[PDB]
Amino acid sequence: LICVNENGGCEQYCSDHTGTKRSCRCHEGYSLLADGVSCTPTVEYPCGKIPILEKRNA
Amino acid sequence: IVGGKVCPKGECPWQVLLLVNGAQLCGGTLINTIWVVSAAHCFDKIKNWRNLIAVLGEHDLSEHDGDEQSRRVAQVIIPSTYVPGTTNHDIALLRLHQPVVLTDHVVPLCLPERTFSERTLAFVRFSLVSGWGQLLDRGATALELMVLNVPRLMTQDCLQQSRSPNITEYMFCAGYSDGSKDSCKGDSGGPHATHYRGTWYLTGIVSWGQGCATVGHFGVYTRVSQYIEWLQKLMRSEPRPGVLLRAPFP
Ligand SMILES: Nc1nc2ccc(NC(=O)Cc3cccc(Cl)c3)cc2[nH]1
Repeated sequence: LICVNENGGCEQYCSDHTGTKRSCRCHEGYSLLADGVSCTPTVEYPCGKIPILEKRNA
Repeated sequence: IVGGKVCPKGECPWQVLLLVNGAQLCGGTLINTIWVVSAAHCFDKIKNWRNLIAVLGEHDLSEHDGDEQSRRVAQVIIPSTYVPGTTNHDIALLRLHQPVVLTDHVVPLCLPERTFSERTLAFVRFSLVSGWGQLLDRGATALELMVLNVPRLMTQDCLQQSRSPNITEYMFCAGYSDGSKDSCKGDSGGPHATHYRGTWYLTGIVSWGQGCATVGHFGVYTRVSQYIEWLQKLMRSEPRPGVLLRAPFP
């Protein structure tokens, strides 16, 4: 997988590595799930999420 | 904002209002608890640099509801390549004197990595622009925060469709050429925010345009992806005495 195509499957950030390797990463205030692509908040107010709407669908 | 809608209170929680001597100056975008991104051109005519205030959690300028948080602007950082009175390199990084407190009404927008922004965010068609700017060209400014969904154009397509500053690699066009919907004076410095897989990111800064909602013209936005590394380095730096700092770019 390559980061230029489909964001390498990553929810957030993607790094290409030598060979057919890829590492997804998450912004501060998130952690990467064991699927290696998804990012989940680790704090109450992570960047880029709208609390009143997050609670509205929680 | 022309032809948009009121941003429901708390749905634009990264929007900043900048004041000088209590008067509306410009918009901005919160990217973490002490850092705000705005437009360099907002500071061309500042005389007293010590009376700049950033307000978070603002919505209706006619009232105080207790969600607002005001902070003095301790530093205004502008790229060395910006020339006052012109359009290119229209970005400023502002350090607040004290952090804002994150709440349901005060939340930073994510500053993306460059590669992610260039390779992915740049191809998301629609993004949100917001501010308390003029509701019409030659019109009064908004009392409630407004928001508008605008489509992004490739610069070659913007130049072909548009009919005077160049659109440089540090800018991009977005909006509509039919005179219905646009950002406007007073919205300068505010966010162009792009959604990708559940999260919103800073991709542009309201910068300039030929009037507002002018037929045959689009709004022009600072291409934030060009400045990610510059911003990140500055956010790791210690403050310097004096509010204005010109910092080398690249
Ligand atoms: N549609 C539309 N959105 C706008 C937002 C802001 C402005 N404001 C200026 O054009 C003033 C200005 C003067 C000199 C250098 C710069 Cl960079 C900017 C116009 C706009 N037109």
